[PDB]
Amino acid sequence: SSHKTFRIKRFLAKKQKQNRPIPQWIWMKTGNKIRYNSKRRHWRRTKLGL
Amino acid sequence: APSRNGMILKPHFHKDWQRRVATWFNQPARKIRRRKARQARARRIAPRPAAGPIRPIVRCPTVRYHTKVRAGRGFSLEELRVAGIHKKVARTIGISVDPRRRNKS
Amino acid sequence: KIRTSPTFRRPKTLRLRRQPKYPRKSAPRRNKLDHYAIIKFPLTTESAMKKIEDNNTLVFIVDVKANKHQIKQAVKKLYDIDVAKVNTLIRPDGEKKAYVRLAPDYDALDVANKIGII
Amino acid sequence: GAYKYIQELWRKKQSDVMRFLLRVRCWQYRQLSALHRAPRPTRPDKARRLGYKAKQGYVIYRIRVRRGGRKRPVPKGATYGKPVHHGVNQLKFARSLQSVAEERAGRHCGALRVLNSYWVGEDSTYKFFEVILIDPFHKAIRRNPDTQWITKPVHKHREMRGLTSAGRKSRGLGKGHKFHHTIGGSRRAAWRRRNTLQLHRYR
Amino acid sequence: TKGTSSFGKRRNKTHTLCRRCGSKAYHLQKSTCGKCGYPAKRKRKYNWSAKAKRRNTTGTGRMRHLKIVYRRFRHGFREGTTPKPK
Amino acid sequence: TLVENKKAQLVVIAHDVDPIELVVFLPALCRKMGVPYCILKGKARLGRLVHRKTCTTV
Amino acid sequence: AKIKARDLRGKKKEELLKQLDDLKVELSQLRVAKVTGGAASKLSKIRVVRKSIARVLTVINQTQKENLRKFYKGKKYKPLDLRPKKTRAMRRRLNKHEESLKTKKQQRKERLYPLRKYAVKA
RNA sequence: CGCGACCUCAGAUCAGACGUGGCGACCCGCUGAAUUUAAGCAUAUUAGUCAGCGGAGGAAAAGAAACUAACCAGGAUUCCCUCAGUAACGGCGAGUGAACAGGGAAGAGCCCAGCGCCGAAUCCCCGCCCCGCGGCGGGGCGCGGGAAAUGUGGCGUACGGAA
Ligand SMILES: [Mg+2]
Ligand SMILES: [Mg+2]
Ligand SMILES: [Mg+2]
Ligand SMILES: [Mg+2]
Ligand SMILES: [Mg+2]
Ligand SMILES: [Mg+2]
Ligand SMILES: [Mg+2]
Ligand SMILES: [Mg+2]
Ligand SMILES: [Mg+2]
Ligand SMILES: [Mg+2]
Ligand SMILES: [Mg+2]
Ligand SMILES: [Mg+2]
Ligand SMILES: [Mg+2]
Ligand SMILES: [Mg+2]
Ligand SMILES: [Mg+2]
Ligand SMILES: [Mg+2]
Ligand SMILES: [Mg+2]
Ligand SMILES: [Mg+2]
Ligand SMILES: [Mg+2]
Ligand SMILES: [Mg+2]
Ligand SMILES: [Mg+2]
Ligand SMILES: [Mg+2]
Ligand SMILES: [Mg+2]
Ligand SMILES: [Mg+2]
Ligand SMILES: [Mg+2]
Ligand SMILES: [Zn+2]
Repeated sequence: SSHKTFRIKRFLAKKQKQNRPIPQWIWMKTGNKIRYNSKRRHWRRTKLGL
Repeated sequence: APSRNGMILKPHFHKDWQRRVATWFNQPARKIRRRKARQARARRIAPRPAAGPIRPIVRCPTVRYHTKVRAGRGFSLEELRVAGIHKKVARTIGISVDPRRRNKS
Repeated sequence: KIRTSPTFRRPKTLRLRRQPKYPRKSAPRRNKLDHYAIIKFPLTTESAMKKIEDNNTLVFIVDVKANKHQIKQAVKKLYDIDVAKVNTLIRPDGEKKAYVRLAPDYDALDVANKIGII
Repeated sequence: GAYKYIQELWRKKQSDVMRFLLRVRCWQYRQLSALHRAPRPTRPDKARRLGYKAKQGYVIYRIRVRRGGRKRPVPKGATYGKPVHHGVNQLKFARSLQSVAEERAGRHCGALRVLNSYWVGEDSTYKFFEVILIDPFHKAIRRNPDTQWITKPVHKHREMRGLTSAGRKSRGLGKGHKFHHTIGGSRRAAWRRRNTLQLHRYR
Repeated sequence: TKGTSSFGKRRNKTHTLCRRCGSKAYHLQKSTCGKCGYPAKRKRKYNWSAKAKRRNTTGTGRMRHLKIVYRRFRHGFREGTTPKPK
Repeated sequence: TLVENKKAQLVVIAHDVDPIELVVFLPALCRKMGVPYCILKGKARLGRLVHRKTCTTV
Repeated sequence: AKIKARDLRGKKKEELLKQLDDLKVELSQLRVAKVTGGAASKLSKIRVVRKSIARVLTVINQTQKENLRKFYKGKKYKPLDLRPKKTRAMRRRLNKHEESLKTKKQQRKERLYPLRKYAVKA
């Protein structure tokens, strides 16, 4: 909704910040096993709770 | 269900006995610890007898054992005052004392 | 003295004022929200450039604990300019954008030139 | 000494003098609230023989306990179970009313430590006790070598764990053939020692 | 209208995030937390849920003060002194 | 103890000791031992003689 | 050049403050350059400037607090900051003198009946 | 009427302290079932057990006989072996169930109230001076302030004690 609280807006801001693909320069580290970000979140599919 | 000639038994295993099962796997460790503490105390009390104070002659109470002597708790106050030693000096010089013991003979 | 009201009220007694034999805290805390820590960086997007060229405003991103008075004083201190009015909003990212309009006799192009954004 | 005379007075509770005193004191304590501080012990001899001293850091709290037994808090007397457990009325509480009094006195006075308590009166619906508490951080107590044992953390909330005299009374502990189900630390300790399968390495 | 049709009328929530434990279990009309009981002074914890007990205990968080406490205990809680200057 | 040892030539007793049982026995004891005893209005004024807030008897 | 901490103890609070302000101004300029798009050299110097800020501030704080400890050293009441912060239990425990002082009766007992040193022939 | 004591009771953002909550393997105090067994079931059993509540420590609790015994007597507490699946309990059914003595691990005893005698001989706090200072203590000085005779300190506690 357009009517938000400061706390809920801040929480949504953090989740939006962390919804991001990985940078490719980490893929070239020595002991790196990560291939993609497996904690992605599409708005339509996963509804984030709340 | 009993079967043929046997001896009917009463096992006391109807409580939650598996919750309380005290194993003895630390028995050798306990023996080592006891012996080490014994040596530590003996070396701490440098010249004194390693087995603590002296203790008196005691007859065992009941008819089943009243033909045997053993070591008791401490010497009695009548014995101290007949020997000439003081109540509060006996413990300092290393003699076990108890004020509970009577002397019937 | 005689009583004229049938109620009994607690009499007002002398309330002495605190004098601490030692301060609770060793020293007063340092103001961590100062002029440098209140302003982070100015926006350099096409919207920001259009605003600075047209409305004579300056676009800054400040922290969430700043209010318009502190923002105005901090801009005055850091850049030695006069401030007319301040608009503020909190972006969906979490940073708090600031629209700072200047007095008509200052030039936003010159202020941007001196600050380093262009 | 006057203390012995006071002792025999309080032993002769049945005389007319003591009847007058108990009547008046019970009425007064009933008018008062259920938890308040007494400026002085009402029975100085009894408090002194229980361990009280006229120093700084000793306080006396006079508190009131509602009299009677304990009924089972079950909704509409419906104990869903076997008939042996159906009773809710004639039940009794394991601890004594004096112990309950000390418990709530210490619970309110969290920073103080409870020593003992004595009996000061009773009516049909209430009993009254005076609990002797000690402030452990008063220096007059800290610097006394014969009463700084109460400052040790191991004595924190004695009345909660049943270490005071009233708490010990309901634990069934003591020497002799009557208290065989307590040999060891406590009743639970005796039960645990008896109900354990000792399995030696070689059996 | 027992199922699918009635699922469409659900548009206002009964729980929000609570200040203490940060879980969406703060009942709004009750004003009480379903997980920790926030208004109560004591933490809500029960012995019939070992999984719930271990999900959020001392071992699960940051240990901000208590790890430093362990480190200082290893040396005996020294204060006021500094290592011998070079 | 002075009364029961017969070393007191008279006894002064307060009348408002807030447990009266601290001194309720005293008149009978004093009579039996023979020493004279009196009741004086005010434990406060009685304790003014000593340098204390209050005294039951002197 | 390379701002260190040894050459800052002997300084004075006012030039410490002015150096801190200059460093903060430099950091602000570096952040502006970062947001506008600048050189990797400046981007790397950002962290150096931040660490210089940190060490200037810690030198200031350490000097202030040691001076304040010297001020309150002789007093009986001092701030909770300047009191020793051991564990809570160790703050509540009996202090060294009063957990060692003893009653006259049992000290007389000890002085009248000291525990002797003795041996017994085999 | 006013003033001055004491007693009971109030308000302080008064000076200085203390408690709260967490973990909870072990410990202490309450509360306390039903599955199950009895080839059914109600006493009993499960079981003073799980669940629930409160309180601590590095251990806790207990502890120096209002004891055991009936002997030529032993002598605080706690733990191990045995006593012993015994005496006893039990729709005497199913089932349940100790302790004494003996051998060991350890080993340590003490303190008040009360009765008495000592010019309250006792304790806390504020100020100065000297030293010590990251466990706030020692000493000197105050016609400094309080607590206490409605009883502090010393001697003294059942093994007797005091003069
Ligand atoms: Mg959807
Ligand atoms: Mg067969
Ligand atoms: Mg029942
Ligand atoms: Mg019960
Ligand atoms: Mg004890
Ligand atoms: Mg009884
Ligand atoms: Mg609703
Ligand atoms: Mg809890
Ligand atoms: Mg004494
Ligand atoms: Mg204050
Ligand atoms: Mg707690
Ligand atoms: Mg059945
Ligand atoms: Mg069947
Ligand atoms: Mg059936
Ligand atoms: Mg039954
Ligand atoms: Mg049972
Ligand atoms: Mg349980
Ligand atoms: Mg601890
Ligand atoms: Mg203990
Ligand atoms: Mg005894
Ligand atoms: Mg056999
Ligand atoms: Mg049973
Ligand atoms: Mg035995
Ligand atoms: Mg041995
Ligand atoms: Mg005395
Ligand atoms: Zn919560």
